[PDB]
Amino acid sequence: KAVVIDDPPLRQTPEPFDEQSAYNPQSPIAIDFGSSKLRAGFVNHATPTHIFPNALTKFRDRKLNKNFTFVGNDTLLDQAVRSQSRSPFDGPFVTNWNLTEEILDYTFHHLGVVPDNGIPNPILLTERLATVQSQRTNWYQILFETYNVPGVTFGIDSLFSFYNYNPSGNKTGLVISCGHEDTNVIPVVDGAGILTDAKRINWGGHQAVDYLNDLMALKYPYFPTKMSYLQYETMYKDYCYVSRNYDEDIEKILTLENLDTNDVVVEAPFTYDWRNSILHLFLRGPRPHDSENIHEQHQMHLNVERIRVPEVIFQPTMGGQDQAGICELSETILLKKFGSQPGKLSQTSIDMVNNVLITGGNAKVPGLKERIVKEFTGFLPTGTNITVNMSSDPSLDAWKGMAALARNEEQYRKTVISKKEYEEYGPEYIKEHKLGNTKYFE
Amino acid sequence: ERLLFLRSVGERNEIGFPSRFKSAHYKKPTRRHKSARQLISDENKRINALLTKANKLVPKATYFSVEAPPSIRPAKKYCDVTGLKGFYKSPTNNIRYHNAEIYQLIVKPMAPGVDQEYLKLRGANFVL
Amino acid sequence: LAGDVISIDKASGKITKLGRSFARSRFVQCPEGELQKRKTVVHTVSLHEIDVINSRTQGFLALFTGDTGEIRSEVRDQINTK
Amino acid sequence: KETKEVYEGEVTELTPEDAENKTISHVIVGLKSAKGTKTLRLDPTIYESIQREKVSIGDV
Repeated sequence: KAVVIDDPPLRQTPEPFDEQSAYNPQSPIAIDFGSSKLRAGFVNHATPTHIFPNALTKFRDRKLNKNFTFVGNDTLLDQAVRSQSRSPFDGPFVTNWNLTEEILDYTFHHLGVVPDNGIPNPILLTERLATVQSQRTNWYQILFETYNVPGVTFGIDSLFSFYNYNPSGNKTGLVISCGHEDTNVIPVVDGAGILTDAKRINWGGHQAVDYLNDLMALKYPYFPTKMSYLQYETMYKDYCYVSRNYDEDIEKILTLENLDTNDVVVEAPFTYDWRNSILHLFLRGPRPHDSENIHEQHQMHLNVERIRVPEVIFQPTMGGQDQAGICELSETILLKKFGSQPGKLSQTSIDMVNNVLITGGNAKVPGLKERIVKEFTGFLPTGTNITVNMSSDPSLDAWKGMAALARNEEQYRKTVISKKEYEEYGPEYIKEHKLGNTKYFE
Repeated sequence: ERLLFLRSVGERNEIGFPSRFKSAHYKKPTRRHKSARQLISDENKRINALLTKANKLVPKATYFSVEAPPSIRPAKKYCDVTGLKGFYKSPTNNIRYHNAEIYQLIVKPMAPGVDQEYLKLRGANFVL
Repeated sequence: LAGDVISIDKASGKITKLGRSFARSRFVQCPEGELQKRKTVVHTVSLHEIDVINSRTQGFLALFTGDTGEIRSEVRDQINTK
Repeated sequence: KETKEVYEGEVTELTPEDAENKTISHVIVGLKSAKGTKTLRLDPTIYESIQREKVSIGDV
């Protein structure tokens, strides 16, 4: 078998800008303020019009007033402008406000919306679960006394995806979302998320790429070239899958017959027997090491532990967080809450088992659904029908969620927080609608 | 010669200091660059202030009640460098290793200051 | 105590003291590496021993005391079929 | 002709219900294998045999 090489750089988009001047002054605007991808579009369209990496930069250019290529896909023309392109999103919260104003101004330019006072359209926001009150007050500020939006409402994007795949609005289910920086498990009864019993794991997919960076740097402390973080996402989203059973795989993952098909070798760009030695199998794979070759110094020999990176959402103790995995959280939800005991299931628990949805940008790792359904049938009673639902692309289905909430008129008008209600009630106010957040107390 | 291409694509999205998506009474503030660390703790300060001013009130859904509890089953122990089963833990630097060859080639000749990263990946970095 | 070469069977919970190591202060050398090793044991058990074992009224002490006392034929047929 | 029925697996719950009339009424035992779990009601004789075998939570 001839050993192949894998160059990881990602290409540059040559056409960044596309917008239309014709627009509807009464149709609302649906935007998903994702940690990884900004999504933008109208209401009448089924698919989101604009997909962006939610990042912006401040390019300093001499003799042209030092302010160019600010927001969006314009950073994707050159690697130099994409290098310092600062996504303002921290772990839980975005950080800078003028940056987010520039994101909103750029995307409002990209629907061709003309001024009419501030903005003549209602907005459709996505809000993270258990949001800090200061964030929601400053969100109220940056809509109302910044853009003059008449209609604001926001909710959990996983609940939006559940409403998208269950448009009836009164179904019972369990949604397991894995976002860029956060994963959570939320039970929905009668269309209403019982956030009181929802749980959260602080891993997401950003910490998975950070874990791969830390692993592959600790494996090779003397690597010649600096491995870029974008290339870490690139070779994470390509060679990482979830095993069916993690316990019996790691005792097989470094055998000689398994290394022929499991191991893929990546190549970084530039310009005493080894068979009995399992350190040679771990470091240099099923091929003998040529220490004089300039390729083998740059050979980024991954895939020996490609199972370890996506498994950590089931065992968060390998990631450093002392939290029970989504398997244990689903077990506690389906076997200890809503009147259900270990041994007999309530009807709500059976309906929740019969409708399980997984979504998010980190859900497109292969082997997730089979592992989820095998682990679910591990602890559930025999004969209980388990249905796990998946999307073709589970990252942008939340946008279809607020689109489906926008098509429904009477379900739109329950959740609308207006300017007048904000003015009489102050910025400390939460509409306890079912498709979103709730009060901190009773 | 690709610099003028960059100014050409940048010569389409200027937003003036009076922005055209403004509410005509917009006054941008000088709010500080708040990090993601102290926001959790001053929410926590707000919650203790509210509960001490109320009890002299069970919370429904805050950022802390949403947190998943730690697991009740014992966690599987893994090798700190190879990722396989960790049968043994070295008594000196507290690294869990796989077998004899990893112990003699990695764990024993490990320099001081290299154990902290291996424990930090597991979340056991005791050095603060 | 400290300085003892021992052997532990994890499943049966049996600890055998192989002896004191080379500490000057019986004496047995320090064993080779790769702790928790698979050991292949080959047992040759005579058919009379399995006949004594399968006879529920006969313990294996009758293999040493000698009072097996006319093992029934049906036990031997079950042993032959097994 | 006879039947052989076997319950195999790991004990998840072992709750003895007393209902005195000191003496246990019954015991609820939850077994679990890779195809799922199953709950059984057992008389105190089988509970006596279970406590004979030093069976705790988590034992196949």
